[PDB]
Amino acid sequence: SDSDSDSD
Amino acid sequence: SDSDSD
Amino acid sequence: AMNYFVGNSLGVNLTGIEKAIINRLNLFKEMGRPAQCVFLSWNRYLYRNAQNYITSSDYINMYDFFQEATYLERNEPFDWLSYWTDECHYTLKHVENSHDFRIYDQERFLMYAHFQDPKYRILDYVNHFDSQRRKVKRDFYDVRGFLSCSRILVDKQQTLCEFFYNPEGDTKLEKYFSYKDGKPEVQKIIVYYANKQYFFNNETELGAFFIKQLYQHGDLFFSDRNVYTAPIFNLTPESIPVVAVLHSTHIKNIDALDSSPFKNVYKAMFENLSRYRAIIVSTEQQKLDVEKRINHTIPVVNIPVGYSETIDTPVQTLDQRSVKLISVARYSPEKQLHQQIELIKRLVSYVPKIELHMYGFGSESKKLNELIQKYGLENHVYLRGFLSNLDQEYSDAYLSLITSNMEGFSLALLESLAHGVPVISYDIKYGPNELITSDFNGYLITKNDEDALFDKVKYVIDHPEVQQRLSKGSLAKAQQYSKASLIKQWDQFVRLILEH
Amino acid sequence: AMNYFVGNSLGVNLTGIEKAIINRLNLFKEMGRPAQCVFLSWNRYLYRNAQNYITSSDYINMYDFFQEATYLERNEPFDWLSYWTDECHYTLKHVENSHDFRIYDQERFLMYAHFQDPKYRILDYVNHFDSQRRKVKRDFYDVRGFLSCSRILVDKQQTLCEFFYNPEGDTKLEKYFSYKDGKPEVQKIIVYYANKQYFFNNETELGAFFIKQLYQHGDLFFSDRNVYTAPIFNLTPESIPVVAVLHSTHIKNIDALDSSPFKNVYKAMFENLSRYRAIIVSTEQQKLDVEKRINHTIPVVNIPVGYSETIDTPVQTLDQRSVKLISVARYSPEKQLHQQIELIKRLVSYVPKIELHMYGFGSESKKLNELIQKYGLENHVYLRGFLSNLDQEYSDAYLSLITSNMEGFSLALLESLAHGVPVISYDIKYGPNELITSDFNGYLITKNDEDALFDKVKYVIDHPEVQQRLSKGSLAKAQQYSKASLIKQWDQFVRLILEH
Ligand SMILES: O=c1ccn([C@@H]2O[C@H](COP(=O)(O)OP(=O)(O)O)[C@@H](O)[C@H]2O)c(=O)[nH]1
Ligand SMILES: O=c1ccn([C@@H]2O[C@H](COP(=O)(O)OP(=O)(O)O)[C@@H](O)[C@H]2O)c(=O)[nH]1
Ligand SMILES: CC(=O)N[C@@H]1[C@@H](O)[C@H](O)[C@@H](CO)O[C@H]1O
Ligand SMILES: CC(=O)N[C@@H]1[C@@H](O)[C@H](O)[C@@H](CO)O[C@H]1O
Ligand SMILES: *[C@H]1O[C@H](CO)[C@@H](O)[C@H](O)[C@H]1NC(C)=O
Ligand SMILES: *[C@H]1O[C@H](CO)[C@@H](O)[C@H](O)[C@H]1NC(C)=O
Ligand SMILES: *[C@H]1O[C@H](CO)[C@@H](O)[C@H](O)[C@H]1NC(C)=O
Repeated sequence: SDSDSDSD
Repeated sequence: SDSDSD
Repeated sequence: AMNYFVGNSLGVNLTGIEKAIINRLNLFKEMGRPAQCVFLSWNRYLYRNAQNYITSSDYINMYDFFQEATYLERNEPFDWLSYWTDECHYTLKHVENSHDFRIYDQERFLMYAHFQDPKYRILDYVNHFDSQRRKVKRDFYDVRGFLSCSRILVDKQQTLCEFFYNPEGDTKLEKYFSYKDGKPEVQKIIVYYANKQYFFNNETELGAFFIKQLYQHGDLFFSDRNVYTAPIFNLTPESIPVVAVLHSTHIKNIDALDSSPFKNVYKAMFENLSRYRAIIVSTEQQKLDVEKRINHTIPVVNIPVGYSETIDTPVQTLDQRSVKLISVARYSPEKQLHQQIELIKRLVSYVPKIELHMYGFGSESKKLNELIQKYGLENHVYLRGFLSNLDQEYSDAYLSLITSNMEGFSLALLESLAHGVPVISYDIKYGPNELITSDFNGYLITKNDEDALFDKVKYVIDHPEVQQRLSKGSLAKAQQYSKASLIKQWDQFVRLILEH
Repeated sequence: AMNYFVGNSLGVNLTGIEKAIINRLNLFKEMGRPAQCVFLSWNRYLYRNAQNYITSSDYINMYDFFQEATYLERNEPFDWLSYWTDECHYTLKHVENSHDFRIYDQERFLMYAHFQDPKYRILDYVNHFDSQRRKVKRDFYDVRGFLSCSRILVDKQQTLCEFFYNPEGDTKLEKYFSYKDGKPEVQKIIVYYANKQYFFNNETELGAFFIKQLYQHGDLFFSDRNVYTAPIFNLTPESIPVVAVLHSTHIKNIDALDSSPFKNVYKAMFENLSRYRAIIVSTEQQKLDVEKRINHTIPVVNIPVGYSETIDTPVQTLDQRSVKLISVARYSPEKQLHQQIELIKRLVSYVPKIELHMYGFGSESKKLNELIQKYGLENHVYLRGFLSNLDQEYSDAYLSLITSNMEGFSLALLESLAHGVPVISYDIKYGPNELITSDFNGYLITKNDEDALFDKVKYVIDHPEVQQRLSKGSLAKAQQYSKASLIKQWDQFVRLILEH
């Protein structure tokens, strides 16, 4: 999902 | 260079 | 209880709207009511730009406020050249025909420095470069001395982010930018204030936050640069009173009073009218047009943005052998100054001694100079630039010309009349019709009738008994706009505008 | 006068070179000479990693130095969660299966926070987002509490520039990056130090500036991580004395002593030999190989990087039911640990109660596990991972195996001997044949002769009385590397190395 780009 | 100034 | 007049900034050369704000501060000062200008945008030259007109106590600038430089004065002047050679052991190469230096150490080019002045006492900015001569950072100095902002650059000297310091070097704001259609736009603001960290998406939201820190029960806001100030007030609670002040015609095509859309600069204001206690416009006729158009949703009142005092410089000391025509107007297209160079081109055939002096600034400067040169008029038409004080230029002026197609009032027109200089102007909205009574203090001419403009100007040159007559009429018209009558209108307004 | 052992950092698992540095620090302490480790690279978890082995006064890190965080300890943990909800009135939304929260202001998304521990005591990093959910900034926290560095991001989370703070939040260094072959590389560094502003092009010049600020007349430097430290010392004045320490073979192909190029990690050192007071290696043979190759340009001396104490933990408490073989080595190609798995394949049909325990870590661990399954040896060969204390594992070890093709000394070889575990090792450069005397404390074997390996390991399994004898020879040989023996060499070296 796009929301996974928020981490790292 | 002329890009040195603004 | 403080009265706050909210605009954007003060330039190096005053605009009309900035002059109106200063006029109002001076009127409130004379009647004894507290007033302060409020300025929103980042301007590290503001303290200098204000110095001819107001004092450091008469304004708050929003970036000054968060940068902890609000009311701070000029510093002890610091010698950067000597610091860099004597203390740092850099070598400077002065750039030809500039106030600039290149800065080297260890056979490397480190920095490019630009000063404002020839005595090199006002450092302006410094550019920093990496090992490959990319400009990675720009340091921007406030005229008071401290470093005010560092901008970080990406790719082709594009603005990525800016850091804003207090005079001690602590970071107080951060702005992050993205490019949209080739211009940088704010995407995030971080402010460190009151031991907290605050987050905003854009300068409107930071504005609204600033207004709410300023406000104490009883204060009154005037919204004077509405393309920025209305979006801000639209985000503040209705319990903060605010008045909208229009400075120009309000619709795009002034000929379609009923149907033309609102100018882009007044849209956010008109689309949220009930937020505002009132609209103030300069002229009677704009009062009637705006009230009909908004169906009387809120009050509309006319208070002129300009006033006359009595003059302590010479008035109408004319050179009898030459005629001096004047234009006080920005070098911008709606002023249509080209039409006055054309008028002069025709008039030199009949008045060999005639001169036209054009006081202003702007974009058309180059085109207008090239138009004067293409006609060989360099000895008859002068672009004089912007003078901060025009008093002595009026003394020998015969006539003022206005060839504009839109006005809110025209401070220049009232200044001309107050100095005894009759005015000839196109009959346009708004200003000229109320300020000029044809054959009393000047002449009103059909919009863009360059033919009639030549005829009436020539007639007045041909008949110096007329020009004297209209000069006495001019000092008479100006007396209706006296300091005293404007105070009366302002004092009545401020006494009634708040609920009781 | 202080002695400085310069490496690069400290990881979670202590490596050879790092243990050589700590061994040397302990030897200088025992003899009363001041000594500190110097670490170069930015590592905000370094105070954690070092806590297990040295104290906070035993080391200086370069970034800690310019960030005014040298010799600072942990703060009592700050309850960020409680400050965010109760004091900032943010909303947190835990990310499931993580120590992470998303942070909102009244349904606006601002920050992504990653804690290290499941107790939320150790904030690790915080990402900042703009109105479009771009990640414009990353905040990296030091394990001790304070915010160490903020990274500004551009385009696809590429690094543009980094800011490094002291524990109070003052900026102390700025790094600017350009991408080259898809990785970011430093193009400019700005340091704020001693009330001045210094400019560098890369981390090596910053390193050289650091060495210069550390130095006081009479100090001595030791260059132990030469791929980084030699370039740094090449930019420092010859008046600062530095000894180069080699920790491996010095050339790419050890079988070509005269002709092979120097390993990449030593090139810069060997190309500027006259900068260094001396070279130290661990073994006799490498001293003679190196002094020939450099044509005696500077002194070359041998001081082993490892030493033994006597052991208070149990020694040779062997299980009479099985044979325990051990390998103490990184899971890395030059250790050739696949060969020991083959050895067990061959031995298991003859002595089925055998076990091989392999202590270490590294990239080869997958091939080695696959090799064990291919042979059905899961019952017999155990990749034990990295244990920080091996004392108990040596207690019941019958034999230690070394199949490496390349060593500088082998700390694990001497450590094995010191616990009375005899060793069978290929006879390679450098170390084994100085540490093993065949038939005294182990056996040396021609490089990569896996038959001779099987024969001699079988011989010792068959003859437990021989293993007892070689064990006692191991405690004896270990005494030739005692702490006192090493102190005596370091004291003489330090007394003679400076100029007079
Ligand atoms: O050389 C100049 C030219 C113009 N002005 C001032 O600029 C203002 C422009 O007034 P106006 O209302 O005509 O503003 P505009 O219509 O240009 O916005 C007037 O107060 C002028 O006195 C000035 O001080 N010096
Ligand atoms: O599980 C392990 C494996 C290795 N080591 C240590 O890692 C070091 C390895 O250094 P050595 O010189 O033997 O080999 P290098 O890794 O330097 O080639 C030795 O001191 C071992 O004590 C350890 O502490 N635990
Ligand atoms: C182009 C135009 O309309 N100019 C108006 C000017 O007439 C007015 O006097 C001044 C101050 O109110 O504000 C300007 O915007
Ligand atoms: C693969 C290799 O060369 N290993 C050496 C090791 O023998 C030595 O004990 C250690 C400390 O000097 O340095 C390592 O690099
Ligand atoms: C995750 O982020 C995406 C945008 O990248 C957003 O659409 C979504 O609502 C978010 N989900 C959560 C669980 O916050
Ligand atoms: C980032 O971390 C979060 C939490 O562990 C996870 O949901 C997300 O998939 C990760 N994305 C990556 C791999 O960067
Ligand atoms: C910057 O200033 C110098 C003159 O000082 C000039 O040569 C150069 O073209 C300028 N560059 C601009 C206007 O960007």
